[PDB]
Amino acid sequence: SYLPGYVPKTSLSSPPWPEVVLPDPVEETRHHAEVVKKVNEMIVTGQYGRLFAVVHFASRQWKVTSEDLILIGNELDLACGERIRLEKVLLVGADNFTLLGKPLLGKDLVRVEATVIEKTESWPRIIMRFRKRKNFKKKRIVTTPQTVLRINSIEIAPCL
Amino acid sequence: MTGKELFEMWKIINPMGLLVEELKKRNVSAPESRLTRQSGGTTALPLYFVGLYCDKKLIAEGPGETVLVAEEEAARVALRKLYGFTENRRPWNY
Amino acid sequence: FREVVETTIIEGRITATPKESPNPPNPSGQCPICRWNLKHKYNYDDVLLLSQFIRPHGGMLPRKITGLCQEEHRKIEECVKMAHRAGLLPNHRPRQLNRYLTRWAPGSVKPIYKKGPRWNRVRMPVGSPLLRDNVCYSRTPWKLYH
Amino acid sequence: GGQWRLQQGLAANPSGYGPLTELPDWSYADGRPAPPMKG
Amino acid sequence: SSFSRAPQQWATFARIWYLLDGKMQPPGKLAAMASIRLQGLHKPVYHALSDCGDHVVIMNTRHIAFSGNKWEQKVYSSHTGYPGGFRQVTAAQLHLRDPVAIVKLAIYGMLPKNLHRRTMMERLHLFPDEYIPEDILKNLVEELPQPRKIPKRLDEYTQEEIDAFPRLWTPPEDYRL
Amino acid sequence: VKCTKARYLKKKNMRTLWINRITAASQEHGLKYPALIGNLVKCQVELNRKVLADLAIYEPKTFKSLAALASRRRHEGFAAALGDGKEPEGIFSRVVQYH
Amino acid sequence: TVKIFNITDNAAIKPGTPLYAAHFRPGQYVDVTAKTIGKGFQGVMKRWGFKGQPATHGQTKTHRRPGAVATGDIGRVWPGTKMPGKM
Amino acid sequence: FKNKTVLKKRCKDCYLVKRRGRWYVYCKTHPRHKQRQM
Amino acid sequence: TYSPLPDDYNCNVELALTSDGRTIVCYHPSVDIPYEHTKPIPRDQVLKTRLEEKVEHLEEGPMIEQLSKMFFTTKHRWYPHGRYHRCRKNLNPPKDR
Ligand SMILES: [Mg+2]
Ligand SMILES: [Mg+2]
Ligand SMILES: [Mg+2]
Ligand SMILES: [Zn+2]
Ligand SMILES: [Zn+2]
Repeated sequence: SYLPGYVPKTSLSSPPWPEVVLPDPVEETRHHAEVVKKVNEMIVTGQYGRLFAVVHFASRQWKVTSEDLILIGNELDLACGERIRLEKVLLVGADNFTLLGKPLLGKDLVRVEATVIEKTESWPRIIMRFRKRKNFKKKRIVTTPQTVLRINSIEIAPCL
Repeated sequence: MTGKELFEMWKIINPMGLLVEELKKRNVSAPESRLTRQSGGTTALPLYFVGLYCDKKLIAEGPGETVLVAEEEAARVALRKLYGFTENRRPWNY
Repeated sequence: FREVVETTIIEGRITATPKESPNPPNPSGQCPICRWNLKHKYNYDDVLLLSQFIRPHGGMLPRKITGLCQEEHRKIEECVKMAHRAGLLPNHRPRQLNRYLTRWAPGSVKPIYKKGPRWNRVRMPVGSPLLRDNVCYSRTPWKLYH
Repeated sequence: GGQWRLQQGLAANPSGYGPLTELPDWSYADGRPAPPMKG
Repeated sequence: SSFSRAPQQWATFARIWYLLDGKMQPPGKLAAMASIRLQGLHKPVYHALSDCGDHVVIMNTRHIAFSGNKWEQKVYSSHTGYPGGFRQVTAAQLHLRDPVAIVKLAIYGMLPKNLHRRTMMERLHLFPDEYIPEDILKNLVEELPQPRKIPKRLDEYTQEEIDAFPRLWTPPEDYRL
Repeated sequence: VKCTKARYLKKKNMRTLWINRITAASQEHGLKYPALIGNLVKCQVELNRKVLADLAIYEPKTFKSLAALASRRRHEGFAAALGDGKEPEGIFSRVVQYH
Repeated sequence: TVKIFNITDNAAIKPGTPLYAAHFRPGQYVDVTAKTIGKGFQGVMKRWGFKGQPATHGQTKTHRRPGAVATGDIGRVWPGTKMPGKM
Repeated sequence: FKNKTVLKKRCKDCYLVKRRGRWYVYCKTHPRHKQRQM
Repeated sequence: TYSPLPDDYNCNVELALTSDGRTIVCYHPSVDIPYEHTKPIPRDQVLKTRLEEKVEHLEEGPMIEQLSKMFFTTKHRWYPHGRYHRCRKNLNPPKDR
């Protein structure tokens, strides 16, 4: 007995993509609990090394690790050699695991520590305007302030 | 010593010999070299990924343009792994 | 069916005939396609369905005997012509260039020696405006003219 | 995904009134809050 | 990955020999995937100045298929530049003369119009039949999947799917057929 | 003058290169660039194209997990569209609200 | 001189063998290929047989010259245009 | 044949056939009725 | 029985959400290549075995054609460059990592 709505196997009867069944929320939830527990005990025991982070800073996102240098394009109201905490960490990861925030990770979970190690200027940038047959020609030279930060440490804590 | 590699700081000669000596002294069977991956081969720019196995279990893998330099690179990667100085190791705490 | 031999005596007999599959999913339909819920879900590839709807020597069967409506009959006609040209019916033959979706007869089209401007481009037709209305399963429609 | 963000009410540009734009970028390593940003 | 610097660079910028089949495939879809692999646009380390192309080996170019009536309508125009060099040959005639010219011309058209284009063309390899030289066959990695699905002529359907497909219409028992 | 206008051209060409490399890695994982970008936005992951291309080149396992997350979000969206009723929202399609 | 002759497989002869004029026969037809008599750089009137220009009736220094070599609309000369050169 | 944009059957014996992609009026009894679609 | 991606080429990705739903946890351990999927490594009586040290000198034409065939390039890469470019080339370039 063919059910009402049975269409025979033709080339356009079924959609071309394979049918996907998603696992049900109950055993998926306990499976998420097991995976979170496993990653958390990996964090507790310390089976990781050379963490990296994706950090939102000064309208940018930087993929940093420990012992890094980044060149922020503005002054930062900070003396040289000054340790600060990068806080807006979108991602932290290692070999064998990776933590993703939505969109920002918790401040109890990950801490990025950097240090202002240079306050300098950029090389002189040239701004020239020219329009032909209109006698239009202007020249300006700008020099943006810059700040070199050294990313010292990326720490994660068991909070999952 | 922050940004350098083990066989750039400490120069060695026979990584396969050091590796087999280390495995004999930590009672692991001798590493078998095998051609895990291969591209080219009759061309002038081949790629060989040679893996070192122990008791049918992979311990290392290394790339090269020749099977011989690939297996010596696999020996160096194995030495780095069982010497703890790997690229993804935990950085120094200052 | 019915068969005629010549031996001079000519004689016709009734041979075994097929029947419906017992329970169509939409018994209220009029054409067999409408009854079996295939209104826009067939292409030139469906040589099982086309072999159901053709003659043993490659020709077709008429509407008054197939039971098809006019739109379905024309779509089956065009699908059968394209399947014949693509070579998907090697046993329904009469009495090397590889093709598919061949609209016109391959011996009757002339080469496009002078394509026009890109606003009056002479396009190469692919597929069938009769088969325009099939289910897309895609977020861009069919491209009938290449 | 500006339309999706508008549907969820989270502006359309991810640089608009979210925590990712209004929370401070940094703070001192001891825990002192930074001075407020100019933007 | 703890590789040394020179083997790491060699592994990252190594060159791969992909295999692609003709045999009822459209020349333009073959050309699209071949041109992506020839420019190296499939690599995440792609840059136009990084020389990151790969080798593409296409076989069965004699058995390509054109959709529609392109075998008779598609015209390839060339000019031997003497007065009267304008030649126009259809796709059928060009295929019958040179069994690799159609796929070669499609790939040449879809490559970027640079000085790198002919280098990509040297790395492209075309063979009209099943026969490939042994050096290429010992270089090959990854036969890539074919763009079309080979729409399965009537006679190689097995009896299981033939009687699984329902009969649509009842024949009158008196019709000649 | 060429330097001054090349500032704008440099920004545009960098974004074009990032889209190229993200498309390359996504098609290496069987996914497409619009699917990856849109479904990451739906997952509230706000990595831009620069760091996504960096993760494509240097962290292939992290990029594989991101592609898996985008594919999972796309399948959740398809399931919600097919269901059309009040079936539960799906694990990864839940939206974190801020006030 | 060494010259290459295309033959089928049944007409192969051993290398190092002598060949004479009796290889042909009377009442036959042959093809003879050779380098022609070279005449050096020559003008259009001998190389291609252009008609040239009349002697008298006012003509200044043009009696043996090609006239137009192309038209005005093309800004070039077509390949294969008959110009003086080696015969 | 004569070339026409519109084809007309001038007899009862004329017949329309579509050959080599174009329409034709053929007449076996009055051959002057032969018409070819432009 | 469901996997968003195949789990046999790079790593075994397991996705998870925390109990608050605020963060996503990815667990991706690497996959290894199997032993059965690898391949084994490929393997004058009276005078001295002298060195067969012949180097034929090719002309520019045949040598460039040989190099082009060897490296699958064209001829223009192997044709030389003049003194202007040769002195313009920076011979102590900046180098990062
Ligand atoms: Mg005269
Ligand atoms: Mg005068
Ligand atoms: Mg005179
Ligand atoms: Zn109907
Ligand atoms: Zn008539």
